[PDB]
Amino acid sequence: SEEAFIYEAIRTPRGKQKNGSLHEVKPLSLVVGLIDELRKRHPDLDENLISDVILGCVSPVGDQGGDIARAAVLASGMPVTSGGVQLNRFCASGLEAVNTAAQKVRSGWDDLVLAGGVESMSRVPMGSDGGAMGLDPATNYDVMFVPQSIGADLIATIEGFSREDVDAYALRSQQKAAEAWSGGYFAKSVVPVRDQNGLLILDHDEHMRPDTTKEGLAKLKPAFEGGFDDVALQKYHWVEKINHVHTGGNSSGIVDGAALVMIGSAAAGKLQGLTPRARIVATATSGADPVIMLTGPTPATRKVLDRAGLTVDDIDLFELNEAFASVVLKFQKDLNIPDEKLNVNGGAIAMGHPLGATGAMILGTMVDELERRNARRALITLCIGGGMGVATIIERV
Amino acid sequence: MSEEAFIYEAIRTPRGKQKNGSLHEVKPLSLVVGLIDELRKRHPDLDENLISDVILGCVSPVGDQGGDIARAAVLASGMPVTSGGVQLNRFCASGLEAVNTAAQKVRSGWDDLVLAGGVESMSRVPMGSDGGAMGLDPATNYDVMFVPQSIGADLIATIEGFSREDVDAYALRSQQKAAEAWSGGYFAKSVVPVRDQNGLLILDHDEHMRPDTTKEGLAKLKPAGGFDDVALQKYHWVEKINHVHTGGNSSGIVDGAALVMIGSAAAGKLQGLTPRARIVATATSGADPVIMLTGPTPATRKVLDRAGLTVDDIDLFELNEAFASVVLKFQKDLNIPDEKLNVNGGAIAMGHPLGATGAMILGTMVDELERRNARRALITLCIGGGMGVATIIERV
Amino acid sequence: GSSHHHHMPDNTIQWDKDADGIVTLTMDDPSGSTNVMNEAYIESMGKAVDRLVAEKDSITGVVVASAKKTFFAGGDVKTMIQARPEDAGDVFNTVETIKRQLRTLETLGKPVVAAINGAALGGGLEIALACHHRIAADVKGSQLGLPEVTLGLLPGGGGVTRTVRMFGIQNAFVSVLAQGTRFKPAKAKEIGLVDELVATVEELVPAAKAWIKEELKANPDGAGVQPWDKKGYKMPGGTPSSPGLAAILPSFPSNLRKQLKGAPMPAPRAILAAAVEGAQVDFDTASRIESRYFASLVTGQVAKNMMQAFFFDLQAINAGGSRPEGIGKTPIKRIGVLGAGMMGAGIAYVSAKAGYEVVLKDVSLEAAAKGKGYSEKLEAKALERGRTTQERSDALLARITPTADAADFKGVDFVIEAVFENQELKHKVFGEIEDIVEPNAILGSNTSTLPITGLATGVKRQEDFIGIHFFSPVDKMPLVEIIKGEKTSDEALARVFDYTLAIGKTPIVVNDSRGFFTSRVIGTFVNEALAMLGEGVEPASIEQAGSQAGYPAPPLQLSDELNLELMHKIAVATRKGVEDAGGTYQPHPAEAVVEKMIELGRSGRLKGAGFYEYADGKRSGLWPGLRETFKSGSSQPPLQDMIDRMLFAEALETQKCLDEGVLTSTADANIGSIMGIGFPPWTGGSAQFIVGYSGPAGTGKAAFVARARELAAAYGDRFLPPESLLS
Ligand SMILES: O=S(=O)(O)c1ccc(Cl)cc1
Ligand SMILES: O=S(=O)(O)c1ccc(Cl)cc1
Ligand SMILES: O=S(=O)(O)c1ccc(Cl)cc1
Repeated sequence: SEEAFIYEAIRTPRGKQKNGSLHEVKPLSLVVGLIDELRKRHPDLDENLISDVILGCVSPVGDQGGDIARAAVLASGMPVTSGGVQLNRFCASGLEAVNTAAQKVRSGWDDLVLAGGVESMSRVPMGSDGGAMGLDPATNYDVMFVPQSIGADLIATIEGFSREDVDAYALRSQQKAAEAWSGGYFAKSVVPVRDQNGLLILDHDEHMRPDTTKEGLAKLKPAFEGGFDDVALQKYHWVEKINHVHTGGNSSGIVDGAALVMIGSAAAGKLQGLTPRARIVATATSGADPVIMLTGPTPATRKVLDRAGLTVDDIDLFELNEAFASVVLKFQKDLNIPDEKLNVNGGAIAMGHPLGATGAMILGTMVDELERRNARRALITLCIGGGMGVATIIERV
Repeated sequence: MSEEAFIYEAIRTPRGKQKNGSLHEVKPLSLVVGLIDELRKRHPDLDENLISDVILGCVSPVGDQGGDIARAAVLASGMPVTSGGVQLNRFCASGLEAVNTAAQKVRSGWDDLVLAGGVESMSRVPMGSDGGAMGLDPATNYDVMFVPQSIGADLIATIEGFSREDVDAYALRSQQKAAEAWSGGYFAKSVVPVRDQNGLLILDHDEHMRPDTTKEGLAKLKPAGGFDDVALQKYHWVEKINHVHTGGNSSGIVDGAALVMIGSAAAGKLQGLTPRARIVATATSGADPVIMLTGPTPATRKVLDRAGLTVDDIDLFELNEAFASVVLKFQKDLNIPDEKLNVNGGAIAMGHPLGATGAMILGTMVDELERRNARRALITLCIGGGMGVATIIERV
Repeated sequence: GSSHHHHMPDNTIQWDKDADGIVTLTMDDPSGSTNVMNEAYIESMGKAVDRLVAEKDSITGVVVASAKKTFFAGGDVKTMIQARPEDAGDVFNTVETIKRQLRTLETLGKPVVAAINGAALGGGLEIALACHHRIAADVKGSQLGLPEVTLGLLPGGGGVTRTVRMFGIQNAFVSVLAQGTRFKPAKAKEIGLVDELVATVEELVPAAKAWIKEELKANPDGAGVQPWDKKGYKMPGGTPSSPGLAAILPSFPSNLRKQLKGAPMPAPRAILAAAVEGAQVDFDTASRIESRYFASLVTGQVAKNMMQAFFFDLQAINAGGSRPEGIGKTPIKRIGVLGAGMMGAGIAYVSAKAGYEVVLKDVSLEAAAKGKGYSEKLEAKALERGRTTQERSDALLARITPTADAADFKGVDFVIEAVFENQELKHKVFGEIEDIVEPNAILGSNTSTLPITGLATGVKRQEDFIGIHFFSPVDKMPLVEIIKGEKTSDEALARVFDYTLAIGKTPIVVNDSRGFFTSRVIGTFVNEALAMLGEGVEPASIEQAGSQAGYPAPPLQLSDELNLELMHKIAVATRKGVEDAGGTYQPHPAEAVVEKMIELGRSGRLKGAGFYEYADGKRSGLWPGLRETFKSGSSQPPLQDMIDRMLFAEALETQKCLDEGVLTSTADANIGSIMGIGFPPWTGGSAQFIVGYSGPAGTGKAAFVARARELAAAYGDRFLPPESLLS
């Protein structure tokens, strides 16, 4: 019935892990800053019309526990009726929050919804919450648990992606992220983080290494080198040995960050004088084998295209999370994606992958790039741990 | 808003108590897997590939309940790897929010068939295990004026004027109506007994129940610094908070899980599923965070307003018995007839497994509507922080 | 009700209360030589525990002793092997009653000491672990451990729960539980399993009561209290919620899966789960969890497979099931080994290690010395790691005498030939020593295929000629295949049988047929893999199927060890063994693959190139040209089909050997296949695999046949079951 429109999509800069700028900042303070920025953009916004606040958080413990969304509603002084709910679908929590927000708008039982994610990995490292598939031997032994990093090396081993092949893509992401910053693409969407006195804490993505050379990427050591290698090959028996191609320079960065997206119906936006920037065309979820794990995007992207009656040639921009270099190359190989349509402003390898917020970050990144290019459609998708996948198609308005 | 969302199955485990409980030795993942294995047992020829998501509520997603307990449930139960799995946390209403989110996913037309429910093994992962921002940030705790849910319930009883006898009277009522519901076999086909890997029985009944409860015994209990002073700093017109709430008139700390199967008319007809109820409307609202528990009053009005119905049109009301004063306030504000409110007992007698309570009391009404052959029922829960969630179901 | 009794048997425990009030529970089961956890024991300990609680006011301490040579070891295996899935309730309540007795004895409020006089294995060690102090007599033969895992079970009498509470999850699993390691009393005290030692069994009870007296004096409040029953107890290595352990904890199921290579052994998986889930809760809840996993294993089929092979079948072999009746013992004074290859050198080592005098002959004194260097380098490894003394190693090597003169075989009464596999060569080697050795000397041959009856014609005393088949490495392989030629006397069998036990190995008696049983059956295993390689299956999937089936060595890797040129010789020998016998041969599909590799100069590791590649001697990766040679990848059958094909081929060929009279018992077939060619222990043997087959079809011999026919339809008629397996 209804249609879901994106009116605002902002995010914090991504501060790195070691000696990072956002380490002193609580993850709640990151989300509050984005709420305070949305107020600046629309001071006469009736926050009573905001019926829910949905935040993704993969490690929802410590500073990120106790429904961090609800704490963002109370600490920011938003109306107590504005809801507040945390969810965790691993690496897609940020996008699943946006998709769930849109599906609540289309159902006619929600008017205007905030969505996004937060993940201070320097304060709450991944795995802090525990988990059954890791810390329970009965189910770990049965589901053949293997970390995401080894499934990425297996993808490169099967698909024949050399160490040079993945490092060649890592340089591409580093270059295209520096160009996007220098070109001013992120200026209106990256809200710098400040303290309680207004002093600047961070204004740029720290994890970027823009002076990266292909010779320096080859100096790095395969960092992801238990019995997970043997556990993986027990499932993929036709593979003899796993070529560990991924290093810290061609894998996603471990950073802190947060993202927010305002989603509502055309009536809700017209009621508050908001200009829609994009429209959620369709969503979809689907995955693949949990051992290789990171092959979930391909069926989910195919499904979201069949649902909206579109094909690859109808999409102007593709945006897949750069969790690992081989994942994107495998994705580009399957759907035959043009090289200039894929992660055009860099990705997680350069700027970082704050688990809970990455889905909403790359989502807003495509909204800002469709408008800058005056293009029509964009597809966002991410690989997920445990073998899942989510995909979303947006249309510029 | 197009696709109608129907409830095809809605089961739950028995609620095992906290101290020397029968479910203390059972990992909360096994409680959910047991319910998944029951749904398969009831529909052996169901193409599980049609199931697109599994949404589970969990208020303490840490330890045995971390790492997307819903995803582990899909993988541990051997469900299709495409069936997804996501954990959400909206405090007490997480179980019902997981159902509403599932129903809203079906209404959006981008999902066909979804499992929705909750899990909470409070004897293994106690409340507060996940920490929280409003406890580890004294600046935030100081600003939001944090008050535990219990003191807010005492404050509600102080304002509305519910005596220690008034709340213990409802506690006796819930205990009685719960024991009658079990004796009548109302829960016979909806409470799936927990069993071990050898098929041996672990639990087949809500063991937190005290069916021989008496008025005198409740009056012998004792009620369970700073938080009182903090609450009165917001509610400055109150002199002293009357502490009426004890362990006998409050919700029970238990272990349990629930599962509800929600899908479209096409998904049910394609798999040969008989729809048992229909989701009519949902709504989210709330109230003051210090009183913390007056949230279900504006949530019930907004869901009735959205369905075009009034209080007179609802046959059964099901409000979570988090605290006795919360129910008595909810009854008084809307004049809910005493024979329409939690007619099969509630959390005071049977327990309150946080992440699963919403999906439990929802399935309780799906079964009671068919038994009485009634049409409409309303399910709502108060939430920590001052929120509220409500849902209306119609029998099919 | 909930009690110390279950649901007529004799008494097992003698009761004695002294003047000081120390009760001595002396276990002395009158229905056997060893204290065994049976229905009689449970009822006996139940009465004693009830009495300890009744007379608590006049009891100051408890001592648990035994009147046998052993403390306590084993259970009623005749009963547990008959437990069905419907019996899971009885199995659960039995171990729960057992642990309820120990838990009461443990929380008695007074110290309990275990006077371990002898072997305290499994259930026996589980009793001592319930005590607050363990004292062991440092005597020969004494061992301590929890070897339930080697029978497909787990320590369900508090063994898993207590060892975790004492050592932590990682140490208790890796060192004690996962492999059921048996410890000598010295190593037992060293790792913390025993608290102190004594030199003789007589000092135990006096020292046990002395410790009780001193404990009540020095530590009054802490008396009779275990570490985990005290406030502020800290589990070693931390709990699963402890951040230090929670970081490495996900690697425990994967490291375990790496060591088992994916084999379907459910016992170590259950032990690890019960260990972790037990450390997450209290002691009582942990033991109840331990019971549910124990009931899971006992009702399983694998536990029956291993209890059949590693208890009943192995004891029937050691009792003399295949040793002829009536024949008596004959000594062995001087062993003469012809040949100093890896077989001859290992044979000389395992014999001298048993205390036998060895004469190691070869055609040159240089070669016989190189053969003895095998024993020297083996003792060097054993001295660097410190498992023997400098003096016992000198006496061992001094018992080996290298030589090249056939006159040094004078005074030899036990001859073991290990020359090349050729009949006329063996005729000459035996012909020039048979008159030099004693007139009663055993003339044994170490041949793998050539029939013994033919080799025996080279000597005059053919009734003393016999096949003594070893396996390399001889110092580690535990089986000796004794082949009975049609002239070999029953006395010759018994002497080789007793010699096999004397050197610490397990024997099987086999009647003389070409290929014998081990070499013939392992050939069908190797040939199935080479057939799969020719069919176009990926080589990595083949080696995976072997390792995941439970085999110690993958089939293609073993095919390089066995040398592919030898496989060609065996195929030729089996062809003319029935072609020149009046019929035609059915060439196995592997024969073409063997010859293609031989044509390409890749005959195996000995050549330096085979299915794998070898650099610096060590194997290093599959040959890259292998995939292009055999069109690998064109055929992608299910992995369970590859696994079942290799297992079924050996199982069916084993059935042939029983039908042909090659083997005389299934116990020899099972243990022979397990210890001789490395058949997976979870199967319980290639003969037990038939009756214990469990797949999608079901469980039983009829399920095996139905699965064998399913393989026969899609892969070849060699999988068609024999008539003996039908109705
Ligand atoms: O009392 S019974 O259940 O017969 C029983 C006794 C001993 C063992 Cl090891 C197993 C069962
Ligand atoms: O039900 S029985 O088969 O007698 C049995 C009971 C307990 C054990 Cl430990 C083993 C067997
Ligand atoms: O302690 S063991 O020797 O592994 C053992 C335990 C139980 C039985 Cl039934 C037999 C033997």
